[PDB]
Amino acid sequence: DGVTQLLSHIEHEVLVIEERLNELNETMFRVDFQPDRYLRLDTKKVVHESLRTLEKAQRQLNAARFVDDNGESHYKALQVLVAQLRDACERNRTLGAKALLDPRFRLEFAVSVMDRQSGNVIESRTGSQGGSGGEKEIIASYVLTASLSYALCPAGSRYPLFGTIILDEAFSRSSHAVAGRIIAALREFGLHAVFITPNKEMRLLRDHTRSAIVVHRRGQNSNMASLSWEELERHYQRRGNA
Amino acid sequence: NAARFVDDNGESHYKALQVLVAQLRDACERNRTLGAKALLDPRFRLEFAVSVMDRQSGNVI
Amino acid sequence: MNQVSGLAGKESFILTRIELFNWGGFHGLHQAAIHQDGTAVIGPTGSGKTTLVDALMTLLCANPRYNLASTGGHESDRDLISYVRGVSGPGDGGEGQSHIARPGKTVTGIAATLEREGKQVRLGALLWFDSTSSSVTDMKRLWLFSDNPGQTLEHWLNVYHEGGTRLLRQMEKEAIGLWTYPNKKQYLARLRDFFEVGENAFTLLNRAAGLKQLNSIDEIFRELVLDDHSAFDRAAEVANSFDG
Amino acid sequence: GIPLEEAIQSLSSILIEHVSQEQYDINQDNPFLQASRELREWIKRRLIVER
Amino acid sequence: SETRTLQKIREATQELLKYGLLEEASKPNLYRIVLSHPEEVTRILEPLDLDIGIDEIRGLLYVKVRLDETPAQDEWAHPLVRRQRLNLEQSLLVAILRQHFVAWEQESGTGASQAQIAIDDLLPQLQIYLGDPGSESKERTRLLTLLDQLKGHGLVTSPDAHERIVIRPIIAHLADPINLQALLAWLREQIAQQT
Amino acid sequence: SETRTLQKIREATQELLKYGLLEEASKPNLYRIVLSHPEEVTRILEPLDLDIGIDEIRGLLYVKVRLDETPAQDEWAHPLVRRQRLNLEQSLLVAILRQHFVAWEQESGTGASQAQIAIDDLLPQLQIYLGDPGSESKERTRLLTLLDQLKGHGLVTSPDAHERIVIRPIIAHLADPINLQALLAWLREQIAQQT
Amino acid sequence: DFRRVEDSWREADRALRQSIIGEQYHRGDIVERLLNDQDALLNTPEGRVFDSFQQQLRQSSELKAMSERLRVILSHPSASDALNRLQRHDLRWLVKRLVDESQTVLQARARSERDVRGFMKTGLAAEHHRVGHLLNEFLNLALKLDWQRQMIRKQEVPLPAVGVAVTGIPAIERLRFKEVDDEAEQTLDLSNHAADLTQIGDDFWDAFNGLDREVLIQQTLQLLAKENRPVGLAELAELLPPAHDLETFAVW
Ligand SMILES: Nc1ncnc2c1ncn2[C@@H]1O[C@H](COP(=O)(O)OP(=O)(O)O)[C@@H](O)[C@H]1O
Repeated sequence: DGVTQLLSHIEHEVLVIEERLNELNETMFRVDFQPDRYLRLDTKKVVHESLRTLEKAQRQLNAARFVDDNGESHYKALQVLVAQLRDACERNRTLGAKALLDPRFRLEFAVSVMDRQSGNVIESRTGSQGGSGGEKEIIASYVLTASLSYALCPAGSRYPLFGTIILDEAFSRSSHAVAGRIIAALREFGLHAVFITPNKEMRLLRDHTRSAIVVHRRGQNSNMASLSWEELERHYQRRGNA
Repeated sequence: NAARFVDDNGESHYKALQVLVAQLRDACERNRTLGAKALLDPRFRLEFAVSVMDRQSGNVI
Repeated sequence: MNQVSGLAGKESFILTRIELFNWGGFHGLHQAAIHQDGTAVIGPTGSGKTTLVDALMTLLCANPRYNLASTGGHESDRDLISYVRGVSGPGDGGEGQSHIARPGKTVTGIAATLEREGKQVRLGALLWFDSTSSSVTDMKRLWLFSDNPGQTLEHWLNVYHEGGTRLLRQMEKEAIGLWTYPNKKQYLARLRDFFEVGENAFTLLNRAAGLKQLNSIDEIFRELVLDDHSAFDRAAEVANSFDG
Repeated sequence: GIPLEEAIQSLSSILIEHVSQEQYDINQDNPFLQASRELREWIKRRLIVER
Repeated sequence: SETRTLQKIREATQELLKYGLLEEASKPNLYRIVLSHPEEVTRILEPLDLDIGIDEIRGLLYVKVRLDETPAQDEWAHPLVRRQRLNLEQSLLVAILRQHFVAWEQESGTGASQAQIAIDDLLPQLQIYLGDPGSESKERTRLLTLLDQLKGHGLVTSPDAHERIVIRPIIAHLADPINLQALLAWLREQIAQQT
Repeated sequence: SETRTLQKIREATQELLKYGLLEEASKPNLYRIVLSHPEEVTRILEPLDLDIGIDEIRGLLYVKVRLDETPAQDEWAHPLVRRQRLNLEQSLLVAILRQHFVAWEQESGTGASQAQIAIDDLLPQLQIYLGDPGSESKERTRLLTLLDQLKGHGLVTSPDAHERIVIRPIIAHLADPINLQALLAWLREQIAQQT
Repeated sequence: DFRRVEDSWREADRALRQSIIGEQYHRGDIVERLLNDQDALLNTPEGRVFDSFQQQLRQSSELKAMSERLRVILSHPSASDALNRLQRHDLRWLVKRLVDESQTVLQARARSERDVRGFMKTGLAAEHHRVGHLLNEFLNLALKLDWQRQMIRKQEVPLPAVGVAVTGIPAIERLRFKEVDDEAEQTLDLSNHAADLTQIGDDFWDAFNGLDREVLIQQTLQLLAKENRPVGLAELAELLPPAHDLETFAVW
């Protein structure tokens, strides 16, 4: 009723995540990362030493359950296993501790870009950080978009029912040329997007949105105006004449 | 299913079950009629069909 | 370009409005419209931008992470109480103990409208204080779900002022297409049923606003999608039981 | 006769204390609703009588 | 200085017209006033083409459309009667609820009990007729919409904290044997006509 | 064997109750019958604490709340009639419409017919106090929506092909028109303060 | 078996009502049971054993006899060794709880008898039978309709209108208008200062107007097409006046 159930529960969770990523790949396979490349995901497993120490302890517990000593060897083997649990619990943020007791830490993550027709991997980022600030922002913004699309889509449907997603300073490390591609990917997933942008990037979004809410503070009273880009420019012209 | 919700001390439920079991016995007595086989044989409730296609062109040929 | 623009709003519900009343720094009643082909919230830094997102994230999540944009990685600074009270912690210069904009009895309402091919679904929320107390348990809540276009946040506030919470219950009784839930747990379950998405979907949506603090694919995946579900607390219970 | 509300609360508390267990299928999303639903299953099952 | 109906009577009639029905379990006082003077109330409502339908057994007074001889039927066309005629899907639910209210009434005590049914109870009954939409969320939303339409007719209450609804006594006078027989005859003609 | 009220009178009273007013220009038949038997209609409405407000000059009948003594009860309540407080924008738009209606009445004599107005004429008036929404498109949208709400209250009609809306005669009777004047004075005074 | 006795009376109430509902000559088997003042719920199986148990329990002397003897027995030193605190306490107050439980059952039987007696009145059994029969007919017949077609599902049915409510009469005098006050002043301020960008910070505007490279690209492409000659950077600046200086050049 414990330990084994806790260990089984964690292993079950990892299985769910592997299934979720597997069923998230099919959603991304419908959208082209590059003009004709599209993107895929690989999970892999963590090889942290703490996990290997756990597997040895579990093997000892299983072997101990068959000894006829009035639950003496079974108790000892369980004692070692629980000690491992507390050790990780005390240091609740060490990489070894997290991998032991966190479902999303027992397996790695890696993105792979392929060819639409040629199935061979063309560029596999098997973790392999090795990327500029913009490149990582490109991968992350795309991966989140695919994750958001899948989450909001009702089971068995490829069109989300809750079509609004909100991004707050989404793009800051990517050039205006690569930022437009993300907006292209976001729309093609079927997600209506409401962007919160800093003073910068205002023309970055001007090519991918038709209206804007202007938030200006007037002391201790914030105000908002929903004005189309065309009506916003007219306000600027009055400013230029004011 | 509809009769299972009636509050009559299992009278409508009994009648509906009687109709169903009468259908079952009718099928059993004529154990080789197409209707009986479809009713009581797993491999008779669905048809079977073959399709030759193209290795690269997925449309049925 | 434009042809794809028409897809949105056909097979999905797209936000098309936001109304606030005494929320954060948005004193009084404000209304913001959203375009079906995308929309941008722009303005000088620290005016109202992150407040607007938080008002929407409150309507959606059970325990929204307020200000995940800048405070991502550590605990958020603001909370629901501050937004209702309209504290101005950051903004100072003569700060008289945080500039509680509304210290006395107050009522704050936030309503979001979503549309799809003429069908309107308006979420809402009424949060009010009856006194000067600022403890969490002294805030009275009334989550509202509505499909009738005539049920606007202005109407709800008008009802609250006229006859308080008693009139609100009466209004729901005779109102068509209105549902009011005094406890947010029931209201969230209604959202899941309507949009046919689990709690994870909306919790991820909230985490999408804190995407700024991102790193290698590992940290994006282990911190952004596929919510915690860790077993660090169950381990303590197992360890304590083993001690016996 | 225990008032229905008190039983719903008492049953709900017990459900939460074993949310970890897989066999019970206890859902942390809203235990109080799960507590109430469980009683109704045993009221129409004729274990207990509601009056 | 002029003929004024008793203040108790005016208040009772207005409450009757405002809510449509008066129940002893909720407003016993005004209930007795109307009961004590049925002639006076009937005279007041005659100009409006509305008549009071009394049920002393259940302690329930309700207002109904009064047709003199043959006002072209279409009682729903009365200017003061809001709402729209019940449709087939709502009628199917009304029978489902009424079949629940009859069962509760059979096992009825001597005081107020306010027949209640869990919302989850109605789902299997409805799914037989409306089919499986694909998911529980879809069917739960479908049920909530139907109950919401009925609540406008006064037949139920919005689901409470336990997801339980209350079937109001007015259902016993809507789907009563007289009206049920008329509906059954109409439905039979519909079945024959379609075939 | 009964004393059923005249069918036409019953039709009018139900018509009056549903819409709350009767106009000679619209329902000449119903309006005339009420005039012929004013005593009967007032008798019919007496038990409901209601009354018919006769206005022959404008050819308009409206129902007024005929309450009891109600000593200085400015917060009076009527079970059938629900009190509503308009918005500041709706209040101003009503106030602007109210003063213009009286001006038309003076300029053409009392009891005028079809006191119209143009949409383009109202926009500058609204822009003065409410301020600039941000563009001509927004100014029209705000004005049109406000007109929509007022039409729901029965004070104005939808706009014709010439972008003109007719002020309904009902505006003459508005319970407490003094506060309408006071708001406009407060509004004008505020703008004078700004300038 | 105190609980078992209550179940029997519940069932007896169940069976008795069914007979009243399910019998076609209600007038007969109603008066024969209403004019009478007997039990009317005489479940002679467990339920008359309870009646006998009540008679023995109500006898005085003996019941007080045990209670004294019990406490004598619970007082024995070996009794604590035999039983425990819970069992000892329960055994000590045993006679008290038996009377309370006996009282509990007796009120329940009296209640159920009164309830069933109330049901027999109001003569609603006939209506329940007719209504129960009609619903089973309608529900079984409704299976022949097509419920997947909105035309069928939205069909009007001839059910009557019961519970007509006359509410919300216009009553033009019902309308009240906003009165000058602090909120009224606040509302005026929000309407005016909304879409009032004059006080907006200057920098916001500058960041608003920046080089839109999409337009610059096509203009350049057109310029190269017209000249159709190798053009250096200096020439391009002369021909095309950059409004942002190096920003345009980086594009080129
Ligand atoms: N609940 C609150 N707690 C603290 N400050 C608040 C709160 N609501 C509003 N404010 C103030 O209003 C302004 C909100 O700035 P905001 O636009 O929302 O952040 P951001 O720069 O990310 O866009 C800040 O000056 C802040 O101090």
